[PDB]
Amino acid sequence: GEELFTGVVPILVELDGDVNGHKFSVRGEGEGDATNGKLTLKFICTTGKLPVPWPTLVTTLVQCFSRYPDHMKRHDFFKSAMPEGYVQERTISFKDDGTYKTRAEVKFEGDTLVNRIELKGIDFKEDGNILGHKLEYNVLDVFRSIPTDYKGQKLAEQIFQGIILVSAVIGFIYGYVTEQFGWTVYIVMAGFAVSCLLTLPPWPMYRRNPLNSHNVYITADKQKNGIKANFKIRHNVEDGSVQLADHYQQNTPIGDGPVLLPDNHYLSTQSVLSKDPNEKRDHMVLLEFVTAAGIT
Repeated sequence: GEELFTGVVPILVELDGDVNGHKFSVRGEGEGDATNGKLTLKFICTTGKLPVPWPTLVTTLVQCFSRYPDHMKRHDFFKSAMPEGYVQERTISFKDDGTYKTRAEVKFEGDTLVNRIELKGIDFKEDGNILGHKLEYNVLDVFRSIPTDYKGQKLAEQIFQGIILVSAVIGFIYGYVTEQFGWTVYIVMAGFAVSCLLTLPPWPMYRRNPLNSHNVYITADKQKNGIKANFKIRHNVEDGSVQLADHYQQNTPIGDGPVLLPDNHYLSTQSVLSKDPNEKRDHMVLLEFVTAAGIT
């Protein structure tokens, strides 16, 4: 399956959607390059105007084009299910608003990677951000704090010094206000033991990467022979607020053959949304970069 993504691969995306009773269809064409993790597509609403903001559709509209580094190749489930493909299902909850429920089949049809989606939207608010078209034209990953030795480990033994000396000074006054200074020596050694227990172990440092969001968290699902994943998308509202959408994902291979069930890892993605100046139909031009990471 991975050998199918060795060069540039053409892409077709077809979506049929119904949100709060508003029927609409989307068709997209472009190309993907899994070697560099790059995507270019132009999407068209084949039913006139789109009843939802284009950014709400971006995560639905082919993670077999993520760039997996060479040391994670045996964890690339998406390419390993090809050509017969996989079924991707999602629940996307927009906070204080409705929910998308999606089912998609991603497969090869000839030489073309095809993504066919059915989308249902329920319980949205006519005045809300989605149906009110108050979202701004961008899609942003929510950055995830991930285990990362580090400078600013000065804090570790600054804290060590803190306890080991406040033990001294607060213990010193204790030892003097009672009659025994054997107390003040036990207290400082006790402060040493507590300091050693607290700041000697290698606690994982939880930092957000400045450049790589690590938003999509993929884990294996051995009972359905597939994967599961979750992430959050940030949408900027015209009033200056943000709108969050919680994604839950399950993928199951269509074929009978072996697939690569991965260990836990992350996907980082970057979406560029633009327009075509010569296009009079409702449309979205999309440029995407996706990279895998997360495990010497």
